[PDB]
Amino acid sequence: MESEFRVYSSANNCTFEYVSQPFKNLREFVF
Amino acid sequence: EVFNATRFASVYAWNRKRISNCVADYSVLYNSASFSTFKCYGVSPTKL
Ligand SMILES: *[C@@H]1O[C@H](CO)[C@@H](O)[C@H](O)[C@H]1NC(C)=O
Repeated sequence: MESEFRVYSSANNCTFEYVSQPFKNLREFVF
Repeated sequence: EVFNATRFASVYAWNRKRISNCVADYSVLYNSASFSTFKCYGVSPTKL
């Protein structure tokens, strides 16, 4: 019933966090 | 909220915090005029 878990992720530093609001349309991304 | 917490950290376990996406509102810590400890040797309060 649960599929939103996480594995390990010791999170030593994680000093940057950008939690923010975000036939199918072709999703194109440039990184 | 950080400065007005209910529990203060101990001496042996010093709590270290890192600040991101924030601004230095110096006026809030400067309006009380309680800067009794002014041993600012090597710096100036005008070049802030
Ligand atoms: C991140 O900061 C923590 C603070 O306790 C430190 O232990 C850790 O080594 C740092 N990791 C880095 C610099 O990526």
